[PDB]
Amino acid sequence: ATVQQLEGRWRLVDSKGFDEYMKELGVGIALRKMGAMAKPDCIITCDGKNLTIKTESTLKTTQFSCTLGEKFEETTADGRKTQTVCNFTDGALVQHQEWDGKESTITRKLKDGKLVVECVMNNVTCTRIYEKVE
Ligand SMILES: O=C(O)c1c(N2CCCCC2)nc2ccc(Cl)cc2c1-c1ccccc1
Ligand SMILES: O=C(O)c1c(N2CCCCC2)nc2ccc(Cl)cc2c1-c1ccccc1
Repeated sequence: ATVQQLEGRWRLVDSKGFDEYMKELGVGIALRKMGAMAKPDCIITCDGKNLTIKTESTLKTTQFSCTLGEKFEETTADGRKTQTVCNFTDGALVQHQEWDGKESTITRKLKDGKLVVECVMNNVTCTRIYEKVE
């Protein structure tokens, strides 16, 4: 497994736990209603240790870029400014966000040709499945 195997455009086809995860994050209702109903594409690109992840939908588009293994300031969809690190480890992209004494982990992996995105904060979990599209 390589980080390059995660590259491309992926379309959300299933989500579980996402509203609960946003509630744990303390996201307000206007942002939570957008996320319950947006069906974004995720575009992952990686040039060596450079990674970009863009999330696109008519409702909301976000994008960050980083160097694998380096701490950086990520502005999240809900407007947090986190210290984030992304690494490709044990066949998954692992993203750890820290802010205000809090932490959340986001993983992205290839399973059965699908992109499986999992999030957690304080044992509140979500799983989002995306299918590879042109
Ligand atoms: O899908 C997301 O990127 C994603 C997200 N992710 C889920 C994927 C894993 C990392 C956290 N976390 C969020 C937290 C708060 C809010 Cl308001 C939106 C998101 C979105 C998001 C959803 C729809 C359109 C654009 C962005
Ligand atoms: O109708 C809503 O539930 C509702 C809503 N409010 C907030 C609370 C009470 C009722 C309406 N607030 C929102 C805020 C942001 C966005 Cl993107 C959508 C909504 C919708 C909504 C609109 C269309 C389809 C489904 C839901």
